[PDB]
Amino acid sequence: LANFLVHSSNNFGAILSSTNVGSNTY
Amino acid sequence: LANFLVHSSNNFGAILSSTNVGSNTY
Amino acid sequence: LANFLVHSSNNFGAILSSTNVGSNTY
Amino acid sequence: LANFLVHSSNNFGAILSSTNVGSNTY
Amino acid sequence: LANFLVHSSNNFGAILSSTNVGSNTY
Amino acid sequence: LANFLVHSSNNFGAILSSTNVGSNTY
Amino acid sequence: LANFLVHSSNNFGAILSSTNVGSNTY
Amino acid sequence: LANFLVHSSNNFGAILSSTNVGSNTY
Amino acid sequence: LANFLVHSSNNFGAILSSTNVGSNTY
Amino acid sequence: LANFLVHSSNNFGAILSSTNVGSNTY
Amino acid sequence: LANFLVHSSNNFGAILSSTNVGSNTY
Amino acid sequence: LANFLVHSSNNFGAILSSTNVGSNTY
Repeated sequence: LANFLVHSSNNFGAILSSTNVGSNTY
Repeated sequence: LANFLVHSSNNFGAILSSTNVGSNTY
Repeated sequence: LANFLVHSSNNFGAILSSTNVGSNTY
Repeated sequence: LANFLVHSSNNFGAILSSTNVGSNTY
Repeated sequence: LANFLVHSSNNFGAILSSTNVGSNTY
Repeated sequence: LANFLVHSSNNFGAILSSTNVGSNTY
Repeated sequence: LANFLVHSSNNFGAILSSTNVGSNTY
Repeated sequence: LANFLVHSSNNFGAILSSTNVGSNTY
Repeated sequence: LANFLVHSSNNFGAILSSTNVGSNTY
Repeated sequence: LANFLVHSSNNFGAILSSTNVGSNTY
Repeated sequence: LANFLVHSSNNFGAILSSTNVGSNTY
Repeated sequence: LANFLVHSSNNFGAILSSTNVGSNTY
């Protein structure tokens, strides 16, 4: 169980919240 | 169980919150 | 159980909060 | 149980808070 | 049980707070 | 039980606070 | 005379190219 | 005369190229 | 005359190339 | 005449290349 | 005439290449 | 004429290559 809370303002950069069970490339 | 709370403002850099069960490349 | 709290402002550098159960490359 | 609190401002360098149960490369 | 508190400003260098249960390479 | 408090400013060098239960390479 | 050439791909962080003749805040 | 060429890929951190004739705060 | 060439990949930290003729704060 | 070439990969720390003709604070 | 070439990988610490004609504080 | 070549890997400490024509404080 994963819980993500993201409160943001004036955001230019990328914000990434994720769960990668297996293989992933960014 | 993973809990992530991210409070941010005036953000330029990338903020990454994640869980990698297996293999991952950034 | 892992708990992450990140309060930030005026951030240029990358901020990474994560749990790597197995193999991971950054 | 791991608890991470990161309060930062004017940050250029990378800030990494993480738990590596097994093998990890940075 | 590990508790990490990092208060920083004007940071250029990398700040790493982590727990390595097993093998890890930086 | 390990407690880490790091108060820093104008930091260029890497600051590392960590607990290595087993094998670790830096 | 200022010349800026920015070739980028897969960009998450903010890329800023600018000329500040006088006072500026980021 | 200032010339800036920035070729980048897979960029997370902020990349700043700029000329500050007078006073500037980052 | 200042010439800047920056070739980068997999960049998390801030990369700053700049010319400060007068007073500047980072 | 100043020439800067910066080739980098897997960079967390801040990399600064600059020319300060007069007064500067970091 | 100053020439700077910086080839780096896996960098956490700040790398600074600069020319200070007059007064400078780091 | 000053030439600087810095090849580094796995660097935590600050590496500074610079030319100070006049007064400088670190």
